[PDB]
Amino acid sequence: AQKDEEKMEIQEIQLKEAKHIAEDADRKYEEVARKLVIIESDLERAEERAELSEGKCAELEEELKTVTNNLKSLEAQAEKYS
Amino acid sequence: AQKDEEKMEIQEIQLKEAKHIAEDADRKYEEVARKLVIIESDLERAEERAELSEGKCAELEEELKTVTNNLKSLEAQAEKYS
Amino acid sequence: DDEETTALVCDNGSGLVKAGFAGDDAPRAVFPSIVGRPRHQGVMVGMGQKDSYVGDEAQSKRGILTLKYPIEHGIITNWDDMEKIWHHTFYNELRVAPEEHPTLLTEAPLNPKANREKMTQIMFETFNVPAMYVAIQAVLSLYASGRTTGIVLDSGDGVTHNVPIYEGYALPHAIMRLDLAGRDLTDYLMKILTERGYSFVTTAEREIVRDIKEKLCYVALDFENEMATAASSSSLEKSYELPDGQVITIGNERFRCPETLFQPSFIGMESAGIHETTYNSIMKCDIDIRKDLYANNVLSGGTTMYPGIADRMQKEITALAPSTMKIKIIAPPERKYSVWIGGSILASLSTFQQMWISKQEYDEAGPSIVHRKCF
Amino acid sequence: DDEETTALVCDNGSGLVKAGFAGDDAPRAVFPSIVGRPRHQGVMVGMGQKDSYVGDEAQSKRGILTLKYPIEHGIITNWDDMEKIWHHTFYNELRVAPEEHPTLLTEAPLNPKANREKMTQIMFETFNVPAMYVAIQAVLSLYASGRTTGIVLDSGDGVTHNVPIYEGYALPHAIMRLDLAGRDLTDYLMKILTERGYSFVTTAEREIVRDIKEKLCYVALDFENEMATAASSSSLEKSYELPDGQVITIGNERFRCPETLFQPSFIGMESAGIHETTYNSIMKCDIDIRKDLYANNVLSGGTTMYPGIADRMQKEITALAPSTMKIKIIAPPERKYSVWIGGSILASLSTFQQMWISKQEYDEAGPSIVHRKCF
Amino acid sequence: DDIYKAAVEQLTEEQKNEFKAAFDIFVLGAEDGCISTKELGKVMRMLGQNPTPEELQEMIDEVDEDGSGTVDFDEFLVMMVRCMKDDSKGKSEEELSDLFRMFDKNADGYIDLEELKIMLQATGETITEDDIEELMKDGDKNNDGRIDYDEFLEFMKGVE
Amino acid sequence: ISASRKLQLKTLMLQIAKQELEREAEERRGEKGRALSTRCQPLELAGLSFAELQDLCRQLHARVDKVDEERYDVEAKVTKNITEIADLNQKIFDLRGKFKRPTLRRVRISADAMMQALLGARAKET
Amino acid sequence: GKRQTEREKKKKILAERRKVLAIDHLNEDQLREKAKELWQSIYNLEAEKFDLQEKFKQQKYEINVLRNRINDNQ
Ligand SMILES: Nc1ncnc2c1ncn2[C@@H]1O[C@H](COP(=O)(O)OP(=O)(O)O)[C@@H](O)[C@H]1O
Ligand SMILES: Nc1ncnc2c1ncn2[C@@H]1O[C@H](COP(=O)(O)OP(=O)(O)O)[C@@H](O)[C@H]1O
Ligand SMILES: [Ca+2]
Ligand SMILES: [Ca+2]
Ligand SMILES: [Ca+2]
Ligand SMILES: [Mg+2]
Ligand SMILES: [Mg+2]
Repeated sequence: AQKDEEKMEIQEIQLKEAKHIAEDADRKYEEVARKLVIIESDLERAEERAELSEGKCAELEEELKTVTNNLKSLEAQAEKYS
Repeated sequence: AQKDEEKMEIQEIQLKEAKHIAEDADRKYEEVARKLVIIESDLERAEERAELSEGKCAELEEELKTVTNNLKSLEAQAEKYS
Repeated sequence: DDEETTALVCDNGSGLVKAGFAGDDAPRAVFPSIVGRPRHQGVMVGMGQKDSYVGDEAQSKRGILTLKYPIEHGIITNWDDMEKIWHHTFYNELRVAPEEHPTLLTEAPLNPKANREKMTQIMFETFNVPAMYVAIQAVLSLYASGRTTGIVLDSGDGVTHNVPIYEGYALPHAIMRLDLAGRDLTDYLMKILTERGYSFVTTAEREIVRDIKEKLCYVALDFENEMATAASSSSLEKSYELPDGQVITIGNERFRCPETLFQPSFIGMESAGIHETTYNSIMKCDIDIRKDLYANNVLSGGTTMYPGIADRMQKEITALAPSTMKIKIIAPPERKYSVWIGGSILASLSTFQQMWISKQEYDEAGPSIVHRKCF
Repeated sequence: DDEETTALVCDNGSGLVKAGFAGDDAPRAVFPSIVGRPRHQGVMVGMGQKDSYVGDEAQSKRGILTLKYPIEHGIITNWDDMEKIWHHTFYNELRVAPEEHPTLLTEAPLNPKANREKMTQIMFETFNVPAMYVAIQAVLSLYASGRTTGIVLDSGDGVTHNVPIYEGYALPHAIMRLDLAGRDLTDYLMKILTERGYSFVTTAEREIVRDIKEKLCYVALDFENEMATAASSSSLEKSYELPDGQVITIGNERFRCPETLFQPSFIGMESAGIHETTYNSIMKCDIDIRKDLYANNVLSGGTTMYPGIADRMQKEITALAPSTMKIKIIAPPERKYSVWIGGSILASLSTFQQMWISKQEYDEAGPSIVHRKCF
Repeated sequence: DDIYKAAVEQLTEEQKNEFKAAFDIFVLGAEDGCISTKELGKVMRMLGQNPTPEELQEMIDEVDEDGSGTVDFDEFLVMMVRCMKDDSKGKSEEELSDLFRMFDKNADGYIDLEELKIMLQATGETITEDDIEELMKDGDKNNDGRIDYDEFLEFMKGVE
Repeated sequence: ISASRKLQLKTLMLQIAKQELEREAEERRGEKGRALSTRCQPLELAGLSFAELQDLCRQLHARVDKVDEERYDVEAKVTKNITEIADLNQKIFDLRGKFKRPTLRRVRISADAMMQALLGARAKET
Repeated sequence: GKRQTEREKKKKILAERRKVLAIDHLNEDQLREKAKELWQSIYNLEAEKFDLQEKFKQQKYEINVLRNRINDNQ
């Protein structure tokens, strides 16, 4: 009976410690999950902005190249006209 | 002694159950923490990409304006020669 | 707008259907003319999967479709699909019921009669329009330039035709229609890309090759010099990113694809290039209007948008033509929609308002009315 | 609930049978699929000793049984035992007679026909269900993610298969089925544990090795660095208490057991790992849907629950794939029951309500009805 | 359960004291009258069941108005009765769609403030402008004065 | 406050909408009956000879054919509108499907049965 | 032959809603009853026309709703 009482006491101590550790871990899980959701939303917005910018830049480059080639041809024709 | 030993057995079962709960919570916590750090790095990368794309867009716009001015000059020259 | 009644200027084309109300500057809705049935099995239930995606919707789901154009060379080979395309154009891209709007289709020169008669029969029976009129695709392109003379080379995607016109009097004996166009250039580009390792076979990948052709290819001013330069330096190799990565590098395939226009022997065609069929079309005209046609050569159609074609063609014709005549090539920046702009201008005219084929006239003479006075 | 009739979403699997009524979040009863006859003699009289303990009852008396799984690799090798498992599942774990409930079994891709036909014949003759339908285990896992595209890697315990799907149209020519799964990892772990002195041989001790694998093993982000670290320090050695004491210490066996997934040469298999069969399955698809499949890679099945696999797989695919595409790996926390959740969603749909194989249809065409339109 | 909550709420608030006594009969040792993760887990393990903490947090957050993560006494009753789900399928989709189509008196595809005001004045039930403002906040999510059909479905989620 | 009064107000609004819809539908049905009665020219079946009856029957059969043609045109228009609205619903499904699927609620395991088992009859909720 | 089917179906409506009608060989009572049948057919056709008008209004409203939903979802 004495040994059983000792075991009961140590079990109670261990149970209390484990429960407190578990509750702390659950609270940390909740907070980190919220943080992850926020940062993921921010990353998605940044990605969509970058994609739009890249598309517009590519289109503008194409337009610039076209008009530049046109100007070069026109200048060559002007020299021939001279 | 017998009654206290039964109580000790119940306490031990509950203790090990709480231990399992704590271990699972710790696993979730560390996993989500690693996810958070990875997503933070990804966000930094995306922002850098967006900045580069914006710079490219600006320079292309300026070059297009220059080429348009050159085109106007060239068309005037061409009609004069005609 | 309000009361009154506006005309629908549709333009079937072959490759891009361009439509819009009469009196504007640009077509309201431009979308590829492809109808693609799905080809795989499909396991998700209730996904709302249709049996045929037409127009621009089938250019986004093209990964699991088998796109097939309903117009081969000007002529229409699959009437059900063409009817589907027209129905889509009227109801979803313009959202105007055809019961309250005249229509102005366009047709290539020298096309089979049955095609035109079936077109008018469909427009009058199925869609039940008030009145429709069919016009030759080159006269409109001459309208858009604001000229009244000139010889117009309308190199579309289906067929390239070259109609000379003087003082408003078309010369029917000098129309030179050639069946080389953008589609054959796409096929030839897809065939010469295999010389580097890139194999495109599926009917969906023909669209990717078309995009490559549009964005990279250009017409060389002098062919042999470019062939020599591309074989020594590497200043021409431009790269392009496929829809999944794996960038490709196009070497001297850049100016060899559109060179087929000036040397149709590349794809095995016998006839002469677009640089010599124009000169032949001019020489069939009378001796006193050749100077005006030389000075007012007009380019139109999509395929004439290659960077550097308005100089190669002028150089070639100047080589062929007598040294005294002045050769001028009109290449407006709005080349692609030139036919439709001309169609809008023609439909907006007051003098033209009594040339429509009214429905009661069709009821009295049948579909063969189109060949009659109302041309 | 009340009137009306609910469907039974059973999911045979191989290793854990998961079942429950349609329309819930989690399976009602999950229990190992093992049937173990006793092997010793038995001297107590009247103890009420049965001749075969199935399900979760044989995981408690496993000390004197010889457990044997009735499903080897997706296919079913012992039909009497499988019938016993189904009977237990219906009558004791759910307590609903099958005479009044439709059933929705699940089957791996590319399985023998005879297995599926025998399954439907059993369900219609022995249990006498009103109507049953067989679905591919990957489409359901795609349902559960709420997507409609994506390539799903469903690494179960019997067989790992990789079905790509786009816009609801499955691609039958790009399914890559590989027979490495959780069971082979258990056997390999049991084989490498012998390098420290621990010998597990009995079919009952395979369960203990499975528990060790579940609780301790993890997938290394980089294999060589982990092999070097575990050979110098001792920060990895985690201990575990057997069902009788005598704790054991697992060293670098922790990340060597699940590494077999990415290097199947460890267990002598020729094929490439799960990191390269996904890329091969993608590359067989068309060139225009590869970006979407890259961005929507889905993980499912039990064996994909190793801590740290969603990063190793992403690193590997990013190494293989072109640098421009974005690689994203969807790893929902409810991975294990993903197939069953998808099955519940599919059975709860109204559009799906007419796809069941009704009993009168089976009576008219025999068991070969399953290969017909009712797939 | 929620309908059972409405039926029970028609009685006295000393029934809340009786509920506290029953909760003690369950898990005697309670000290605050609020149900956190630990107490719910303990009572469910005593019963022989275990819902996940994430599900409990979602259930709590859906009713959380003050954003503190807790519940008041009436909110304690609300959270206690929210532990079961009996509002299934949300009445009917087709009938509600027909009702909303009839609501749009000008047939513009949206529900404006004037239409809702007219309908509320025609209802005859004792109402206040504060409840009208709260309903407008709940219904028109993007504050454009108009309800989308999808916004109509969201505003009618879990409504019998 | 809580959502009990909000739900009561919402149910009251739904009841008022249903009653108004029922009354409007009944009024429209009555007006439709009146209009249909007014449209058709009444029969005059007294004092008409045999030849007059035959002539009037032939004229009314011609009128019936014309009305059949009109109703066929109306039906064809209705069929075209049905096809168009079905295609619009298809496009709605395409643009609004994907991840916009509602889900049921079966994740919560039985709770009242445990309450009755561990409480006898002390739980009267369910 | 969808157009041919349409024309033949219109002819079949002409010859079916109005069968081969021989009102010259019927007695006075039969003629009166057939005239009342034709009048009731007119009534039924008008009723179905009004029903189709109601359906057309409902279809227009639902099409507008779908258009608004499409525009907002983008
Ligand atoms: N910017 C461009 N550069 C080169 N080729 C082009 C360009 N745009 C269109 N094309 C070619 O022209 C075709 C479209 O021609 P289009 O004028 O639309 O034909 P249609 O006369 O039938 O309308 C496309 O198939 C494409 O191959
Ligand atoms: N938490 C876990 N960690 C690692 N492996 C696991 C875990 N849970 C299950 N497994 C492995 O997955 C298998 C169960 O897979 P499961 O998805 O049930 O297969 P099936 O597809 O036949 O249902 C088990 O045999 C086990 O080896
Ligand atoms: Ca609160
Ligand atoms: Ca309104
Ligand atoms: Ca709104
Ligand atoms: Mg054209
Ligand atoms: Mg499985």
